[PDB]
Amino acid sequence: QLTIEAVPSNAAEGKEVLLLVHNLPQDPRGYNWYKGETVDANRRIIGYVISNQQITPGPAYSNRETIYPNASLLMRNVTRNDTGSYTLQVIKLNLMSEEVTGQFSVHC
Amino acid sequence: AKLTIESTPFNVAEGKEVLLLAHNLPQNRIGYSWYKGERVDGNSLIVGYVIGTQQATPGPAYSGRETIYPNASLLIQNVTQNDTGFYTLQVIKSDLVNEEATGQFHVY
Ligand code: NI
Ligand code: NI
Repeated sequence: QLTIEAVPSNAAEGKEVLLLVHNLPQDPRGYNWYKGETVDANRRIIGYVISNQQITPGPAYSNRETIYPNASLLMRNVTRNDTGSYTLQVIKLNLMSEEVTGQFSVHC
Repeated sequence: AKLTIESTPFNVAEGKEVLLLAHNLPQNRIGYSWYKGERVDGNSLIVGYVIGTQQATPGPAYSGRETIYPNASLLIQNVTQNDTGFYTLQVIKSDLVNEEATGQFHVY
């Protein structure tokens, strides 16, 4: 199954968390990351379209986030307010999709 | 001008049918997914649709009574007491900056 690992899962304030994604499906078209536990356009952090490497900052972007291809999300410069859930939607080539969440915490 | 769902009729006799209309579809659309309930959740997927290939793909909530159309309308036939509730449409777009709307009807 599709999975997310916050590296580290408990991070000191001002450092960085990487959300690693395991078991991506084989046929991805692109990805969106969301703040919270569900897919909601109003809480979209960032996305990526593989065919043209288009990055798509959304309303929850804070100028700290980087989406790689593989779907991994790097958030630099974390604050106590970044503690919470993060949800990935992977849109496949056939436009079917998969969702996974997504947690980390931040101290100091 | 946001994506919005309209049911016709809202109040449906058992055994009759309901049509869920989508207003203000984005130009950029390439596909659709209709979900049972209030959110995008692959486990509640009724049916996905690719506009260009006119492929409908049933999800786990598909019950043999639901039809999707190229304007994203969802027709549900032969309704039961169990169908009362919410239905959520996601419109997938070529930039994957997707839009969602919900979606309600009631069976007496
Ligand atoms: Ni209309
Ligand atoms: Ni009732």
